[PDB]
Amino acid sequence: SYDRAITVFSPDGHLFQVEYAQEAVKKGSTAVGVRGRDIVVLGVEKKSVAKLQDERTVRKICALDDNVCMAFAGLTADARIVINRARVECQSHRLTVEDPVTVEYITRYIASLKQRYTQSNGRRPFGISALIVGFDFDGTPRLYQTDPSGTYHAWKANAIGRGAKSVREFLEKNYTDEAIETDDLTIKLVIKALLEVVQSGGKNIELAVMRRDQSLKILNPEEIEKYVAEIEKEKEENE
Amino acid sequence: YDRGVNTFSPEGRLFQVEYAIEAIKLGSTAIGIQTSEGVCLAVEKRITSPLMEPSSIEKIVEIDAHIGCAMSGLIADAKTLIDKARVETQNHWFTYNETMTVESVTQAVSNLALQFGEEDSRPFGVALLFGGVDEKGPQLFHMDPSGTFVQCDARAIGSASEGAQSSLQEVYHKSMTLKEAIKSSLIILKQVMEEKLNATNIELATVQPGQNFHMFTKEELEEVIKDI
Amino acid sequence: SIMSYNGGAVMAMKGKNCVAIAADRRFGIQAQMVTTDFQKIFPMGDRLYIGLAGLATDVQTVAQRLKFRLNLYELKEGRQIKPYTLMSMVANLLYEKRFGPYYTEPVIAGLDPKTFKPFICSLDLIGCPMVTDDFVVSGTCAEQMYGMCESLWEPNMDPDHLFETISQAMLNAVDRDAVSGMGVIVHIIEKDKITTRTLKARMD
Amino acid sequence: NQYDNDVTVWSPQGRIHQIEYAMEAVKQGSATVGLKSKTHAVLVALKRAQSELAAHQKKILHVDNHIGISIAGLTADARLLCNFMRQECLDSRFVFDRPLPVSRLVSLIGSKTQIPTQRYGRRPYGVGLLIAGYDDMGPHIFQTCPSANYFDCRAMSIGARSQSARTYLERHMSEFMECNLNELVKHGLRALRETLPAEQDLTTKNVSIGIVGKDLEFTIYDDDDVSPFLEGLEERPQ
Amino acid sequence: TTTLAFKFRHGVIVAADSRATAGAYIASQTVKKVIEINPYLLGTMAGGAADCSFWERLLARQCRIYELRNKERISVAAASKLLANMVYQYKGMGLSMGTMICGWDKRGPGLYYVDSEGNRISGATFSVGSGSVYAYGVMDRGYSYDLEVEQAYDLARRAIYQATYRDAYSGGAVNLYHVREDGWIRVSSDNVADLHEKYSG
Amino acid sequence: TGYDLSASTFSPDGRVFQVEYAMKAVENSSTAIGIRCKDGVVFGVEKLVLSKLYEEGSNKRLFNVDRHVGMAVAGLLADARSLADIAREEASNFRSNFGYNIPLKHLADRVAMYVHAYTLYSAVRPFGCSFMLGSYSVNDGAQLYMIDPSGVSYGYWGCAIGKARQAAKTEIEKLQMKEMTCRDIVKEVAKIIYIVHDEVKDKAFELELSWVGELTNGRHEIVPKDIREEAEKYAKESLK
Amino acid sequence: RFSPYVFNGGTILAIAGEDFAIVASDTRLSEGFSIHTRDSPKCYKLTDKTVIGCSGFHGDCLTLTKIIEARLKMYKHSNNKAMTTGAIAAMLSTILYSRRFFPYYVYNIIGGLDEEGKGAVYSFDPVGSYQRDSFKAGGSASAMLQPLLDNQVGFKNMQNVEHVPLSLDRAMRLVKDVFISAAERDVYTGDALRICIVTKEGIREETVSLRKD
Amino acid sequence: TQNPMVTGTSVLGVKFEGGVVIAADMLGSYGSLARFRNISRIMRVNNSTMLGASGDYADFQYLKQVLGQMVIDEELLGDGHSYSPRAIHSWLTRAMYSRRSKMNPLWNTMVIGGYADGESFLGYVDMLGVAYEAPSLATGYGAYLAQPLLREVLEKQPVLSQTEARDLVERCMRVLYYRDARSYNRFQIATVTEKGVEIEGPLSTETNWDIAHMI
Amino acid sequence: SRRYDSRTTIFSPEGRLYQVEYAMEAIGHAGTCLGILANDGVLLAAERRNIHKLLDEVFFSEKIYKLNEDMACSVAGITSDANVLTNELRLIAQRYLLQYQEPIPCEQLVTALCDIKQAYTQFGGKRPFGVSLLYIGWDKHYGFQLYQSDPSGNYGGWKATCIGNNSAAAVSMLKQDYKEGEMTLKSALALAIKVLNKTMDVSKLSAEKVEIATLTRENGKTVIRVLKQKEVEQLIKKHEEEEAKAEREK
Repeated sequence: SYDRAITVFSPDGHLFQVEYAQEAVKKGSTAVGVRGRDIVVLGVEKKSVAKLQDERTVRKICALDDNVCMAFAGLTADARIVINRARVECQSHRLTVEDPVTVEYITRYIASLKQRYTQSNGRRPFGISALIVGFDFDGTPRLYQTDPSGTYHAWKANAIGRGAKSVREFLEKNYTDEAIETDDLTIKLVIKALLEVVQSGGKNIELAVMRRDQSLKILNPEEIEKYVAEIEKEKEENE
Repeated sequence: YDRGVNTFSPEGRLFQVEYAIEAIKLGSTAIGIQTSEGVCLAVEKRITSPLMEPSSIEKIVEIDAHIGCAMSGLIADAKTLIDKARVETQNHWFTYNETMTVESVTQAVSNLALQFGEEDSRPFGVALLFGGVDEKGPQLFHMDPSGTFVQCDARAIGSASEGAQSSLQEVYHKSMTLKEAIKSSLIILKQVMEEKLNATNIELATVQPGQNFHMFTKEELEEVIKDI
Repeated sequence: SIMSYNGGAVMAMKGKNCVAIAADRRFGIQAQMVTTDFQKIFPMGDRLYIGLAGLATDVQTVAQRLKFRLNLYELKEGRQIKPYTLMSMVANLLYEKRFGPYYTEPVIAGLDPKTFKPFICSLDLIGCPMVTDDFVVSGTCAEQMYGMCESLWEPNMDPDHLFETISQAMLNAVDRDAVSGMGVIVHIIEKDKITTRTLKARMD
Repeated sequence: NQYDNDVTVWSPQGRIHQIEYAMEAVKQGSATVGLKSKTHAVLVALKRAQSELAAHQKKILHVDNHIGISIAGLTADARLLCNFMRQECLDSRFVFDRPLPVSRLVSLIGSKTQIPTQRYGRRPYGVGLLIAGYDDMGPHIFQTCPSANYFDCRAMSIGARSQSARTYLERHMSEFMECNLNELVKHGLRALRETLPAEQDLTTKNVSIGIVGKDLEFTIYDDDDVSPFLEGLEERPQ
Repeated sequence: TTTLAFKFRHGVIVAADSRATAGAYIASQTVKKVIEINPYLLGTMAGGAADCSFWERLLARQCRIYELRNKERISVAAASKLLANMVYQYKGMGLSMGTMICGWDKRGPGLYYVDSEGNRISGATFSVGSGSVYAYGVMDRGYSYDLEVEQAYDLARRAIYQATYRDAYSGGAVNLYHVREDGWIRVSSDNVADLHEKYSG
Repeated sequence: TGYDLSASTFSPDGRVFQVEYAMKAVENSSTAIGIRCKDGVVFGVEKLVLSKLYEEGSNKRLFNVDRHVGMAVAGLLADARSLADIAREEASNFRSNFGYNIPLKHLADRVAMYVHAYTLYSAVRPFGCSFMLGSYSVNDGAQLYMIDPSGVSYGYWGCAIGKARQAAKTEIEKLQMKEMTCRDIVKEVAKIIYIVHDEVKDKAFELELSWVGELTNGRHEIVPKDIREEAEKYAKESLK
Repeated sequence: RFSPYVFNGGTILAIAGEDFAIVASDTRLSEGFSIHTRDSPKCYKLTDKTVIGCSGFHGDCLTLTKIIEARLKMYKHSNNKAMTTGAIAAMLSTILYSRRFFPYYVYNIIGGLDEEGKGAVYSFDPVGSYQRDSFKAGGSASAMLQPLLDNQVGFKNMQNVEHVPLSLDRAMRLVKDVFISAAERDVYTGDALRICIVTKEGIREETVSLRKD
Repeated sequence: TQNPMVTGTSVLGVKFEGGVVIAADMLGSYGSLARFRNISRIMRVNNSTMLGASGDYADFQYLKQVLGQMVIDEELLGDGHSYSPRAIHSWLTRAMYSRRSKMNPLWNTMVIGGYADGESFLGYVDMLGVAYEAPSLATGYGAYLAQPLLREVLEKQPVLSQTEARDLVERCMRVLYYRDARSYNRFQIATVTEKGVEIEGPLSTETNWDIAHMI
Repeated sequence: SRRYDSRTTIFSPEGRLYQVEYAMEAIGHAGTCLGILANDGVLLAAERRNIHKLLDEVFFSEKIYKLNEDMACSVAGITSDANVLTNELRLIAQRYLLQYQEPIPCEQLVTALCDIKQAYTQFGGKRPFGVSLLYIGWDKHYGFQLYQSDPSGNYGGWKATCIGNNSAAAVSMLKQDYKEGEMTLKSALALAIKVLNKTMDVSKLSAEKVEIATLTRENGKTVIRVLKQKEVEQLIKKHEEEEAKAEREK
């Protein structure tokens, strides 16, 4: 067994291999998530596909359960194993306590799995950040994030990946109460932010909503073509 | 160039225990005050963003019905020590049918705090306050990343720790009441934090001999603020 | 006993340049049939079969452990398996459970792939191989099948008379058994083609 | 200095520096003084604090009814050997139904602490155990050190500024083997006022006394019952 | 030994005797067979006296850790499932345990039945013990879902009295609890020799 | 440099320095001599009084391994009594398995292979102790062995380990240990360790003697007080 | 073959009073048909407010006492106080269950004072179930002592009988008389009666002789 | 030990004024066969304690080996400490109980006599782990035969001299020669005092057969 | 012992990690493999490297490895590291068939191996594999499939991809000549001989220098056919006849 402390302290009180892992998050593709009162809206930007090749194998929005969606950024190799370990714990939770897994419970399993993994021997920490979005029992939509050090943290809106603070500064001046009035109105709140990011000219964007009773539903590039037609049309007549 | 994790200094202390003492100077500040009427215990939150939900983070968390806690420094590895304390108070109730005393909770955690190495991997970078009411009345303890704990009467831990301790030695006396100890703590937190004081940046919790561990919420809390 | 819990009978018989194998079709629990299409002969490559009889659990268990080890053999090596080689492979698999033994008795029949020569053998429940030149039998109604084969076998037989001999050997012996019956399937292989036939037996 | 990194590495002069640095850790803790008569064994400690409102860190611990210890160094390794100390006393009482003798206890500690002073990536135990106890042979004062070398002695003192306490003990140890419990203690209390700055001495909240006695179980006195012992001392001459 | 439990419109009623025997010798008459797991859960004792006392005190430890982590209380169906899994790992080693789990839940009342063999069933009425078959007949007669509270007390009180009259291993006093909305409330504890004068006239 | 950090590396001229560096630590311990007489072995250790505060009879550099086998150590005292524990334990496995008392040619063989085993790996260091083993049997006579920190053992008619090693064994060969019994040896053992260690280096020192042979009936024990007082009476006649 | 158990006799008895507790036992160790010794009491003083009695297989009784007394010292070194009476009875219930599938053949009664200075008596089975009672008898003659104390202490089956609390003087002669009758009929009941009394002052002891068949 | 092959028989022991005396015979039986007729069943532990044993003799040589090493290693420490007889009695009690719990007992029954610090000690140790103290002990059929002769003297006279104790043992060894099929007319008497541990030679009893002429 | 440790697991201060990028640097050189599909059938075109005149030319293949009974793989990189992976997912497909009695889907065979490959990049202090490899195959859920593995541990579905030495030049030409769902398994073969005409600097296209294996779906067969050296060169010259026609007429 390879027994060696990888993550040790600094002479000023920091962790080098943790703050090196946060740089690897900062060059993954941008994922943006907001929440409404009945429908949640989340969608990655910068799909960057070769546009003559396969696309159903490159998806970065999956399902942990029927009520839990999960997007991420960072390096995708360490990401699809955290998902597969999360799909087991939420499935073994049902063999215990009978309810479906609340969105708060599955974030604590991922964050605790990531903290003890910055503690053990011979292990570099994970280089991913994630957004866990779900609608639990009694219909309360909420989301969370997860730092590579393992600090789960709720929000009303979020944006991670490369070009995040450029969106995160844009969202707070853009998040109003009346922006979450309708379902398709909140989708245009996402579409303006990703257009204020890396290019996202309609073919590089991919959104997916959840109406608190359905599974995750990806709209094909016809509604995003329709929404970016009418979000740009409202900007062309206002200015 | 690279030492091991388990090396003494020429001045004799250690390297990474002493480095972890420096790490809790980056955490948010926290104040606990022991009073014979009961233990009051407060913290700031350090809200970063307006889009952030404020109540999702916490620093006060309870261990048992009569013992509260307060964490500083890092947060993600504080939750490991909290879970070991909750299990320890329930094993003591299961085998002895009573409540574990506040001091004996602390040494049950402090034995865990210095156990890293290369067999069986770094010291924990948190600092904790333990407020509780056992059969010797209200208690207030403070542990270390080094695993050294000692009973305090008014301990202030965080980034503004040494600035608050000086302003706290002048107002504390042995015959306080709990109604004025709560007010005396928020005067100190009003000085040291960055943003203005309101009902969302801070939170409190008091433990009493009569009732159990009670955490204040945003309705009964701002009557202290408007009557500061 | 243990072997009498489900019944079963497998017969193999050697011909001129061809070899035939036969088995019954009944699946049941000690008195009570459940179905009449239970598979007991399994293909292991072209021109090489295996028959299993005994406890119904270990019939389906050994036939899947062996296929697990067979496909690893035919990919690590570029060729098909010899009939003599598979006899050593099956005997290794059963002897590993020397004290936890599988309750089955395999029967292997097939043609050697390069020189088309027939091969028959049988094994006990802990792996003692016994090659013969005329016939091998296994199952509950063993003694009835010896009286058939010792009285009917001829040395050099074309595939027409080979089929008629093994058919009368199975139909008369299994009818004398109680826990075996409900139809007989016959595989007769040869170097150019293969033939599966089902016989008109007593459903009694 | 490349010979200054791991416990395994010998110096070219032949002195392992990691052991010599753990001697610096025991010199950081506050002083404590142990001594014995013909029939008693008394050890006296001097506490410290951080602020004036924080409590004072205790140093005298109770191992058994006839053995008590006093620590100096980092407190976490002190409790690591303390829980080893309690365990080795009550199982001998479980097996043989007798008090485990003191001189046979310390040799278990010397074999315990020598092991991490020879492996790779293993620190020594920085601790300052003064041990007082009873065999069937009367009182015993033992000291240890992180070099796993225990010493039989009749009066010693370890901690910060302890050389001044040793000079007091040498010029008065002819009187120690005669006196009763009363001025045996305040012989040792005159050693702790020697190791202090010239303004504060013994203000009844930083000093502790532990006695095991020929018909007396090991007893710790703390900050109120110190005051009968502490009265009856003269003023500091200047 | 005779315990019973039934749920109705106003919560759940739990009753039991108090006699614990040792062969033909009666050890005690004041054994509390309805132990108090929480302020919101109750558990009965049938079969092994120490086997039901241990594994339900171990359950009360486990439910407390669930509340400190999740910041709400465990459901009744989840609490019975934890008990059924801990007992199953000692199957065949000879544990005697036939308890019941009661308590109010977010879905309303809750009533479950846990054996030492691994049975876990819900239901409306249950009766466990050596004299349990004496309790079913008198309880099946006067049971309704729409019973009043004073009528549900006198149903379950007399039903224990009819079981202790026929069974030789049942007797003592009749404990009686009431699981309500907020939590359980102890009703009474009547002696059988006092009820014999009451129910005769 | 870099060729002398671990005990797993040779030098570019083919020797191990971590063993040689641990041999240097022996010459800071004081002096332990032991010679064998015609019918027994007599040890002798001069003991430095470091301060007045220590007790007469402390921290003995002269152990007792088995009922007949004795040990006198020189080196880092923590490693001395650690080697004394395995040698005390090795003789117990011989008597439990083979029935009788262990001979010295086997006992010093099993210990030296245990000392040699730490001169091979990077995970452990070499011991910093050299020591002597002496005994007496009725079927084998007196025996005297000595073990360095490398793991080499030999027989001796008399040996010396400590600070002044050559300055001690220069006067040992002036004696005649082949014919003297272990009574007049005791006076001659003490005398050759008064002439060493000038009073400039140490103020005062302590004599500690040991003793085995058929005069002690095979058992190993310390000398009585009166006999070593005769040797301390025979102390101050070396000024002539 | 080698049977791992044997029955060694013994009879213990406790009574909880208003401010006292009395624990009594005989002093005969015997098995088979023979007498080993005529002096082997069961009054074990745990603290100065708690006395345990241990009947059954005597080899388990010597072991279990030494296990408990180790665990009181481990309590005090970790908590800086002594165990109360209710904490011991809760602890020993876990010790007995810990060997569930190879049990101690021990009967146990713990008699002592609570935090309020009242009497308390706990009674155990060999597996580890318990309850607090007013009086329990345990051992060989337990079936002969329990009905007699239901009459006098419990005041059962009597009409127009008053309810006076048990004075200490009344309870002592009640203990001394009930072992005289048990020595007449049981063959394991011994020769001296070791009575131990737990009050607010301390643990008193008393030895009263019996017949020696 | 599932089945004891070569066994011994009864071992007696009684206190007196300033010491304990223990006697046992010198026969190792094998079923009903007297194979080994010159063995010694008494071990002299160091200077103030003493051990005799019954039951399986191969297990006795094991405990003779283990207790031998526990005395050898302590005396070479130079502590000035030694094991009291009740310290060995407490150790040996734990050794029995910790071994029946593994269902693999030592088939013995052992009597520990000892005189330390001015008083006598006499201890019993059973195979099952049952231990007690008494002024007189007896194992085997001696618990039925010789044990009533021991108690009827010690109740009428609590203190005994050494000559009174030594006379009272040889009477009890005579009775065990008459009424026991596993006895042998060759025994040895061991005695601790303040002076030390002393074991006497193969003594013999004198028998009376005058009733054989009564038809 | 911590002086000799090389720390093949840690991050770099710029955020990325160096060890697998050195491996994917080595995956560029030493080999050329490509695949193509649009219709019924899928092919693997691989170029041989050691073309010395003293070799036996046996084992039915050189860089093609039959994995299941209906799928195969082509490998690139360190050949010795390849032999451990190829007989590792060979029994991943067999332990699936033992468990479910059904042939394994082609996608979740790739994910099973790429988790073993990912683990060495993440803990253990261990040298990762410098091996990237292709995957062809058929299943009943989606038909003909084509995947690509990377030494980091991440896979991807494709339609035509090369991992050669001039693989960027091949991909730039595959997305210059292509048609979605109309390239039959003769036009793809003519396109395959066109692509490795470009990326192979050894000109004139020696028929012994390349290897081509096709996977066609026959009803219950899924025939994996390594086409022999008698029909390569007629497909070589067929590319040569049309290029002299197209150049002269333009």
